[PDB]
Amino acid sequence: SGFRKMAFPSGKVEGCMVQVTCGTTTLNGLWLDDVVYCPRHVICTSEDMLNPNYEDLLIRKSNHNFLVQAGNVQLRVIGHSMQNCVLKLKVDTANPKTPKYKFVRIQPGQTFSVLACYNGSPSGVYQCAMRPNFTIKGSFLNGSCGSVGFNIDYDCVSFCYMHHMELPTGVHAGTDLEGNFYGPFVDRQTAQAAGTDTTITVNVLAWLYAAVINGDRWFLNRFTTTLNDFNLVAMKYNYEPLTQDHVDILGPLSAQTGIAVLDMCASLKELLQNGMNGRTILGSALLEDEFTPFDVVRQCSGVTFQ
Amino acid sequence: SGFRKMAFPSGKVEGCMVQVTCGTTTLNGLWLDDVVYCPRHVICTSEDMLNPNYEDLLIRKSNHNFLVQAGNVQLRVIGHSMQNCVLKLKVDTANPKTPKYKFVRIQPGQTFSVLACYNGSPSGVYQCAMRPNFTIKGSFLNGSCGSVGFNIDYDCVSFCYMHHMELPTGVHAGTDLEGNFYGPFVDRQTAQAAGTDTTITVNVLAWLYAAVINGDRWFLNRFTTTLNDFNLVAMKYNYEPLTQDHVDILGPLSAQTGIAVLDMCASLKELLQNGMNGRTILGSALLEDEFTPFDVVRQCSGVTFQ
Ligand SMILES: *SC[C@@H](NC(=O)CC[C@H](N)C(=O)O)C(=O)NCC(=O)OC(C)C
Ligand SMILES: *SC[C@@H](NC(=O)CC[C@H](N)C(=O)O)C(=O)NCC(=O)OC(C)C
Repeated sequence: SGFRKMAFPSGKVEGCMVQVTCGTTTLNGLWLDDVVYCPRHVICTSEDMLNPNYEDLLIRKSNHNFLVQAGNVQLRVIGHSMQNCVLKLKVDTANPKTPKYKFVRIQPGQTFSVLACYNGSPSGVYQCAMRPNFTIKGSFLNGSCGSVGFNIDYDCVSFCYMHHMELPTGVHAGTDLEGNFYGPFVDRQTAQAAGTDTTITVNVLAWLYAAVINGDRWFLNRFTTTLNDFNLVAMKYNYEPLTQDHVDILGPLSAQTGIAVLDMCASLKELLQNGMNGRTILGSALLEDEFTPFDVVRQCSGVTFQ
Repeated sequence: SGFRKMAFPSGKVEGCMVQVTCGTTTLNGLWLDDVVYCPRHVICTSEDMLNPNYEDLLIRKSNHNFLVQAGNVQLRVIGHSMQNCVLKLKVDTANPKTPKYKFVRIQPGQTFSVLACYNGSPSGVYQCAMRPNFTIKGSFLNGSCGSVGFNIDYDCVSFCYMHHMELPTGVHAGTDLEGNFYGPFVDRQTAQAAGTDTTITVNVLAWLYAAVINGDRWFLNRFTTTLNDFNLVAMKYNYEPLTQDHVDILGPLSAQTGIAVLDMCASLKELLQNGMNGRTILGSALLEDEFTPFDVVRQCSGVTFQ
């Protein structure tokens, strides 16, 4: 019945986006309860970015130097503080649209939706993964900083990403909502470069199970393998090593399809060595790795939110 | 700075989704002002679907036989009528969350976002195109009928698709909001099968311009061609014929990149004949055709909505 890269409905987060201007820098912030979260580099000019001293740059800032606009209303800033690489701007009015929410730091391989924003206004929504090198492959232009990533489980919004930087290679880096960068990146315009972008093996496997459900089965070979032998072939193709926990997590997909996880590993092996010879799997000629096992289950059964 | 399949923020449409039950059939409807739109096959059982007589099946239905639930509130139905293949259920209260909106019938090759719903609740959001054979390649399971497709231009929601059917081949068919199917499909469970799924040439070209902007340029060959000669090669590869209007529409992308449209056509020709030899363009090993020229411009400049 089809399988698609699908983000969470975004309406909940839309009503949390505001515009933050400090000096001549404008970007997005996240208004939850009576606090606005935003990247601390809002206080930097374009000169300041090669070597910012954030503590020093902050000294010359007062509550009234952060202008925060929701649609066309100014919120009054009644306090502000730096936490790691984010600013938390206390405002005098709780967002009436605040959802049930929490802050989560996700693991590499985990997926989430990004609401890309400019000047506090939503532009669009798409699904990302936290790559193993702790970048993400997004779509962000000047002024997108402060856009967030999230997951939704029923009525509860889990915020896991804030956008801060684009590296020379055009991939993207950012923090959790406590202001800690994912990976080794820093909010400085310097020589920092991403490591090997390895493939999230367990997510590829999840997606092959997804394909089987939806009718693409040509790749279902007639072998099985072992974790150790499969990983010797994953290594050379820059695939993340597959663990027993990963096997466990696929157990549900294994049980719905009747195909043992190691059998699927054998099929994947043969795809890595022999190619797809021009074939397609769910309308991709590449092996997709930004679906989690939970994503597959969700989409193939119809889990809802509100 | 990255390029991604990106849907419109969905919050506006979320607040229009309700649950419609008639008899033992439940699906989604769209509540705008004091009217709820939904697929007329809500009134059919699973037996009724091989050969429904909708006019006859409707005779035994009254306003009180349609139960409409918004979250956990019942709307009172004060009138109902069939329009083509949709029912319009007049309710006694205007949706207070109704956006500025209009109904548009889109052309093949045009793109839109789908908010997939189950039991009146949002499940996720993704971007589709109206294919030239008038199917779409979505993600829809039992109970997703009534989910809608839309575009947003600033504050105005243009609804263009309602989901009704999944064909034996696992692609999807549906109507505009006036209840007219796209293409030759009917709301009957019979032998109807999609035609040739040709590729939307102009959108492929748009996406190559997108790639050039974002750094992927290896395919920029050193030829040019003519519309007529390029189309003789598009034909055999089941590509939609390229017209002058299509050339005109790419004019803006041509001007930003400095690459003439016919030069891009020559590059595409060479890709169709020689393949991608394992290379990638914007992280696809296939030529993508569900971005419009307007989509590219939008995303590469940062157009916002609210
Ligand atoms: S987000 C819903 C919930 N948070 C949790 O307890 C997380 C565990 C599950 N995801 C769940 O039970 O939903 C909650 O009540 N959050 C309220 C809230 O706004 O918390 C903020 C930290 C203030
Ligand atoms: S949707 C905004 C507008 N509709 C138009 O006039 C379409 C042309 C442009 N997209 C635009 O000007 O935005 C409008 O005022 N719609 C109001 C509305 O709800 O209309 C329904 C038909 C009732």
